[PDB]
Formats: sequence, C-alpha cells, structure tokens
Amino acid sequence: RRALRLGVNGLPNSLEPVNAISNVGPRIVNQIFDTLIARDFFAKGAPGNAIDLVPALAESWERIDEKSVRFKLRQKVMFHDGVELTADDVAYTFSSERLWGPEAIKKIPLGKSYSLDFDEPVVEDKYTVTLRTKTPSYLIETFVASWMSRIVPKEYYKKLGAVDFGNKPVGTGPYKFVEFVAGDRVVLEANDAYWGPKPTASKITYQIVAEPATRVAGLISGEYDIITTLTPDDIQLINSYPDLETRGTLIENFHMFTFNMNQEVFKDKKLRRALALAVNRPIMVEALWKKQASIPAGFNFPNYGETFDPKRKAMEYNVEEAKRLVKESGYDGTPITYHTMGNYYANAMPALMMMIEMWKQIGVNVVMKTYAPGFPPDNQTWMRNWSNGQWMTDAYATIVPEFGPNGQVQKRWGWKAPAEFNELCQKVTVLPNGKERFDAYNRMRDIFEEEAPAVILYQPYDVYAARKDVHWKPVSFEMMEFRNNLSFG
Ligand SMILES: O=P(O)(O[C@@H]1[C@@H](O)[C@@H](O)CO[C@H]1O)O[C@@H]1[C@@H](CO)O[C@@](CO)(O[C@H]2O[C@H](CO)[C@H](O)[C@@H](O)[C@H]2O)[C@H]1O
Repeated sequence: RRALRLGVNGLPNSLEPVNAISNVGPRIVNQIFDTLIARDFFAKGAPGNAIDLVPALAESWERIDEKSVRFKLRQKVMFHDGVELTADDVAYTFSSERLWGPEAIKKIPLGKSYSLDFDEPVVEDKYTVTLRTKTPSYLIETFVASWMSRIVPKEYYKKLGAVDFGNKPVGTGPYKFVEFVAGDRVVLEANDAYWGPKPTASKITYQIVAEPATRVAGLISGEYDIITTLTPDDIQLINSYPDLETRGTLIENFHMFTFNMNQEVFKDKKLRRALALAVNRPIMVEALWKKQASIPAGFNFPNYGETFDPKRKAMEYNVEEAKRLVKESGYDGTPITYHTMGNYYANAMPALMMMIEMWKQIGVNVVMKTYAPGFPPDNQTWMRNWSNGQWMTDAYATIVPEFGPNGQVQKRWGWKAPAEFNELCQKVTVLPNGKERFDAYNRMRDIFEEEAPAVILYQPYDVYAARKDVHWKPVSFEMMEFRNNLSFG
C-alpha cells in the first residue's frame, strides 16, 4: 500500500481527542479514534456535506427519556494495544473524572465548558451504556457524533494520564499511532485489525509546512500527496498542472477576531463595536477569497437546522457610526496589538493587512504581532484571530460553549456579558425546539452583535490541493475523512 504524505498548516499540541479540538487536530484524531455515532457526509450522493447520522462504535441507539440515550455497542472491537472496547471505556469517555467533572479541568481544560449538563453514565452490561444528563437535553445524539465524543480506552488512559496519553494515543480507529515530533510531524500506520472500512494507506504522515508557498512548491515537487489550508488565489496555478488539482468546500466553521476584555481599552463595548462596524466583509471575500467565502447573518449557520434563521438581516457595516463610537470611547490613539500565528488560518495575514487600513480610516491604529506555532501570555495580547467550528446540528455550539457564562470568552477573556445573555444561554440548553428557543437564540445573536466580544468575519472555503492519483474528497468540516474516501491510481 502507498504511504500518504500530507503537508499541513499546523499540528495539535496534544493527540488527546478533546484537547486536539482545533483546525489541525481533527484531521489526525479522526484516524486514531471512533465515535458511537458517525456523521456520513457522503450520504445519498451528497458532495461531503450530508448531516445523516449512521452507526459506528454503537450498533444501535435509542432515546429513553428527555435526559438519556441508550447505546448498544458493536462487539469484538479492539483498541490498537489489543484491549477490547467495552461499556466501561464509553462510560470513562463521558465520566465526571475524565471529562465534565471538577477534577477534569487538569486533564481536559475545556471539557466542562464544551460539555452538556452530564450525569455519570450508566453501564448495563459489557456492550450496553446509557449516556445521561442531570437536566433535560435533546442535544445528546449530536454531541455523541461530535469531536467531543471520540472513545478513549479507560485502563490505558488512566495508567498514562491525559498529558502522557496525548503524546502516545491508543484508539479503535483505522490508523494506529506511530510517532509525534512536536513542530515537525505525526506518523500513523494502517490498523489492519479495524472493524469498519479498512485502511487504504499503509501510513499517513502529517508534516508541518507553516508557509503556504513552501506547501504548494512541495506538492509541485512532489513532496506531498495532499496539502491543506490554501487560499482560492492558489487554484489557478495548482490546476494548471495535469497531475494536480484543488479540492475545496465551504466548511461549517467561521473565521473571527476576538478581544482580551481584561485589557482596559476593551472593557467597554464602544471600541469593540466600532472595530466590528468598520469591517467591510464583502470586499474581503472579493479580494482574498475570490467570492468563495460566505458572510453569515450573525452567529447563525444553516447546520443549526431548526435553530437557523434564514430571514435574519446581515451584520451591520457603518463606517460613520464606527468613527462616532471611537470618539465616544476612551481610545487615545495608542497602537493596539493584533496577534496572528502566521497563516495558520487561510488568509489570516492578508485579512489583517486590509483591516488595519479599514480601522486607520476610523481613527484606530492596529499593529501586527506574529507568534510561532505552539501562543503568548494573555496579558500580552489585545486583539487576536480565532475560529469556531459549528460542531452540532443545533445553535447551541458555539455561542453557548465558547460565549456562555461557563465558557472561556467570559471566564478567561473577561467578557462582562449582560445578565440577559447568560439567562437565555440557560434556557436554550434545557428547552426543546419552538418559538421560545428560536427567539431566545435570535436575541442572543442581537446581544452578541451589540456587545462585540468577537467579530465574525466569514465562513472560510477550505482549499486543499492533491495529486489526481490520490482519490480523496473534502467534507464540510475542519477534518479529513479517509473511511471509504481514499484510493490510489
Ligand atoms: O484551531 P482553532 O480555530 O480551534 C477552534 C477551537 O478553539 C474551538 O473554538 C472550536 O473550533 C475550532 O476551530 O483555534 C486554535 C485554538 C485551539 O486550541 O487555540 C489556538 C491559539 O493559538 O491554537 C493553539 O492550539 C492548537 C491545537 O493544539 C494549535 O495546534 C496550536 O498551534 C496552538 O497555537 C488557536 O489557533
């Protein structure tokens, strides 16, 4: 079998499933682990954007009450170390001790915030586990299909510990772990004891090539089979090669810039909203994205389904109001730092370059500050770029896990969110779908735009480039799927 060589924008600091949640982690962890329920992006001939939930580690599942889902596990499934997967492994993945409990903050810092109001799971037998919540939650199934729900082995994980497990992971996935050289590569080999769609590559190498130019030149050479995180400006050149092509898709993610509200200059919404109101997103989509990116109407995405508002007005663009807000704010004229990790996010640097000029024309002076892969101290950062993968078929993620009263934007970044925002966050968690929940999400979307804790830029069009003899198609998520989606020749 052929060894797959990948040229990537970055690598996660840990291969622990939850700690790996990023634009760079899922493409690796999806090969090491499996979930109970899997999303089949290619269901009913869809171009890698289907929302259909299929059985994976769980052969079948059933909803008992408004707060619990039972899982009937697939039998004789093995972890890479040779240990058999049981209800105890699933119970440990969703346990207080490891994920959502107070003691889990040392293992997985974002576990509690990204999790549902979980209760300790119920093991019924070797292949039967009930996942439950303390309060009603109709979000169990979507969470179970997410990047939060990759099954870890209890015994091996407990022996090693979260930090050590992240450097030497063991899962049930189609690709076992081989080696991890920080700031260099991640090597995975074919797991031929795999239960499902069998591995087609003998090995997979995730090689970091931080500079997109070096990455393209690498594919042309040809050092790599598939390269990630390109810009639609790379389409013309790559496609002009007979053996090469680009493969792109709009991903269920949004690029953004956020503030450190612990800093005196960003304590008031005045300057934050002024920066948001000066952002001309349509020219950014023309200049940098060549029409390929999508501008959402606020914290609203179609993957929310019943909680998506298609009648929602576009985010306000008002240069004159922005000027007024800068003047009303306490902003003196002191340069404000904007932190970026080169081009970890596609078009990160050209986007900031454009925005610095937009902000200059409103009275704000913004300065670029770059940081090497792996982040500066919180107190040393003012403005910074970020992204949020909308990991649920509901509006809960990411407005609640990231911007909620138990989330990192308020607790770590110091956003003094209005009481009304936090109250609605509690309702949407517990309530079923209806007018109350729909309007609750809409008022939160209105509060988010008024407060400006973060400024949504656009939905990036993910651009990959591969060798034509490598048959792989992208999915509408910040991950790569190779299950029934990888062949050579
Ligand atoms: O990749 P991100 O956009 O990940 C998002 C998540 O933060 C979450 O909001 C849900 O959607 C995802 O898209 O952002 C990175 C974030 C993730 O940990 O932290 C940053 C900050 O610099 O990157 C660090 O973590 C990475 C993972 O270990 C990364 O490999 C590393 O280079 C770090 O800098 C951010 O880019």
